[PDB]
Amino acid sequence: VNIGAVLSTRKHEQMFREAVNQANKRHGSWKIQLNATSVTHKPNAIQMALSVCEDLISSQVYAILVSHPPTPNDHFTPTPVSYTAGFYRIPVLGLTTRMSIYSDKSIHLSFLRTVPPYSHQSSVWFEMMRVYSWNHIILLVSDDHEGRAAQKRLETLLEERESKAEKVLQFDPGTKNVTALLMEAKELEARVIILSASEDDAATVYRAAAMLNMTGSGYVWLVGEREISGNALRYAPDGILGLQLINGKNESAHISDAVGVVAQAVHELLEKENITDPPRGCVGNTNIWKTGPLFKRVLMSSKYADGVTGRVEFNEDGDRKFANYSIMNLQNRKLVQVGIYNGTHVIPNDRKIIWPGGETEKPRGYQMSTRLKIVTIHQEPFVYVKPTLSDGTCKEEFTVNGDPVKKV
Amino acid sequence: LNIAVMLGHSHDVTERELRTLWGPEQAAGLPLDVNVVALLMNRTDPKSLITHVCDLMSGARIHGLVFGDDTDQEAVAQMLDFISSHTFVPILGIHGGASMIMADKDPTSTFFQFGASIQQQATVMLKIMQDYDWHVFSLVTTIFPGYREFIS
Amino acid sequence: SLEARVRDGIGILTTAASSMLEKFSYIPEAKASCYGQMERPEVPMHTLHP
Repeated sequence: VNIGAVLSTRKHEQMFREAVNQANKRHGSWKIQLNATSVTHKPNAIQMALSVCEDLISSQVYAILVSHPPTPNDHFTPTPVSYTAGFYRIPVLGLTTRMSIYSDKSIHLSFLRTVPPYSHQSSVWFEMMRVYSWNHIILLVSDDHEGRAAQKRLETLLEERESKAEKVLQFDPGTKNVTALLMEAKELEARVIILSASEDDAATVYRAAAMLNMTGSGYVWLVGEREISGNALRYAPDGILGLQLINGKNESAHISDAVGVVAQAVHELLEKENITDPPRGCVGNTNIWKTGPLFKRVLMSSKYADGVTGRVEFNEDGDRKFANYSIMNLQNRKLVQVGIYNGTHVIPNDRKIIWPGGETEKPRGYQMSTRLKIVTIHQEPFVYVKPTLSDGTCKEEFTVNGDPVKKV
Repeated sequence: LNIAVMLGHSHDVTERELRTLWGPEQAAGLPLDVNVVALLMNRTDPKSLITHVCDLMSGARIHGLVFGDDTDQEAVAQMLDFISSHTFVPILGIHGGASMIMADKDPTSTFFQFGASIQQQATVMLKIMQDYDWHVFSLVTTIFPGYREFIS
Repeated sequence: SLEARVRDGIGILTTAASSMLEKFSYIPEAKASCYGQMERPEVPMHTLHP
């Protein structure tokens, strides 16, 4: 066992070595005890992939850790390592990658992460929906994989309640003018918006909706986690309800948890029937591992709660489950926490929120319109049709006793 | 132009000049002039694949390499797509490896396949069923990647 | 058979190239090499994908 990893900066390598040494000193598997291997995120894309082999497959590792560097690329870290290690069916363990393309275990084959990806915040949206008695939404969404996945997840969750959302309007990513859809979304009877898109699109939609008087009284917004980030916090309307992950952009706790889980799993695989060795060398061998799928199966089914992250329990497609979200709200452009989400249930705090506008109530999400549009058809004595008079009014006709006849 | 061709060395592992003998006179006029750089391949490794494609690019101003494999690893296609997402050259596979369609490719990549997706297979299935008066059934599925899309 | 597949692929590529030429012929060349230092995305237009 020569477990390696691909971290971001040199400082984390000493911490990784200390964590692996603590794991070896505490409890693990005998084998060759334990070791570590490091490599930095080179910003050359293709080159990085090659380097992986030349530093990790060349040493016959058993699992690869990948972490997100602070460079704003959103895919720079995980894709090359995931593909290269998926060729040989060796499993990897992503640290901080919340993108939802990886919870699609037919392209990445073997990929486990320790942070829930976005759509579970749509599950949290539904849970928060239940506790406040809201029943009508006009949720917006993007058009990439992220938005479609979130919308599909929310629809699947809502189907169990024998109900449905009102409108599912969507826009192309990175637009410049949106006011058409927002104008279309005004003349409805729902007052809950579940906008979920990227940061720049969020800023654009906020600026467009500020001119339509949609931020006033009785318009409960709901914005998940990415559209209250750096740029989107400039034009936000005071009264939104943004979520977050308590242990989010952190690496020490996640590194410790990943090392613990991997060591505990390795201390379980060696005590089995058939044991094989890693396919050392990138070139040459071109066959899958004889224990790869079994390694992933045993790693995925592993309950262990002894580290500072919370309870760890991988679900179905090895994504994540049972995480904690810390709801916040925006008052006078100052984020304030007003609750905690503990898993399948919400817990309000002893703090008063302020809805957009500034009233302290629970704005009803419904309206009544009372402007029904009626459609008829010219037929029989049921609905006559006669050409109008250019003066402006139809005519003035009578009946057997001269009673006036109503005309519209 | 120029368009390299690589083969899996399984079916037509002979007469590379015959593949190089495409369009002896012409096909329908041939407004452009192209030449193949047909290169026989071997066991496909990710580092080997990347090095081969990049070095072979650094030569004769290469274009939509028509890849074709002989084995069944289910991963090479993904790897292939990866290259086509960082080097703006079209890539379309023919046989075996680069023939099992992936669900959703990257939206800035030029990579095309020759197989049929799951939806077309389901359509052909339901066209068979409708043609023999079997309008009653009950599908069963396991936990295998992509069952949700098929059921939906 | 495989020969027909190779013929079809080569034909589809040359037809796409001919369409681009007949449209706005400025046919580009290879993107230097993929082994370089940095890549700056400045594609003048959609090359031949559409």
